[PDB]
Amino acid sequence: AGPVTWVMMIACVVVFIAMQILGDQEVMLWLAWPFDPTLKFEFWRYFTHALMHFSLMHILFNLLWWWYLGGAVEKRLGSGKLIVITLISALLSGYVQQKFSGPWFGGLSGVVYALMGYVWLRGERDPQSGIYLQRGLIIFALIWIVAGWFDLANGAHIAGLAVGLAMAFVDSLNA
Ligand SMILES: CCCCCCCCCO[C@@H]1O[C@H](CO)[C@@H](O)[C@H](O)[C@H]1O
Repeated sequence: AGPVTWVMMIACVVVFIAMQILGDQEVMLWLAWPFDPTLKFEFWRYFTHALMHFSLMHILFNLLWWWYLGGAVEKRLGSGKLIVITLISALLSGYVQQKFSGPWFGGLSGVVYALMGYVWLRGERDPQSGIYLQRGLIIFALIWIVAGWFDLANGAHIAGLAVGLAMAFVDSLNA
């Protein structure tokens, strides 16, 4: 797995540990989306919310998905491609989550939705390239989506998905 796939995974584990130790609240105090005018200009906060996870279950699956999809995109398409997908989806989903439900949140699932969308759409319009989303894995990706949609936020997730579909569109549009 590439340097980008790895660094993100390691950081999510590190933050998660910092969260078990000092408690979630303390960590969010520093990494969460600005929750006061006084934090307005602390720029890392527009991205660092994707690094926090609140349950073993979430970071486990988010990282599995990230490891499979992110790794595939970085290897066949390059680190740069994964960095842009992650940056834009993290900002957009973070923004939509923030707008309808407040600054207290976290998770890499917004970015993960960008990846599922991207891998699947490129692999359907530009078969040729090695990046497609396995038939069986489309089924388990759906189950995962379902788990999330029926709370077993959805807006933040569609925004993440929208960034991925948009980018696969643009790409499978070059040639
Ligand atoms: C979707 C994943 C997003 C991850 C984004 C991580 C960005 C971390 C930016 O931190 C910066 O690191 C510098 C290193 O020296 C500090 O000096 C500076 O104060 C701090 O702002």
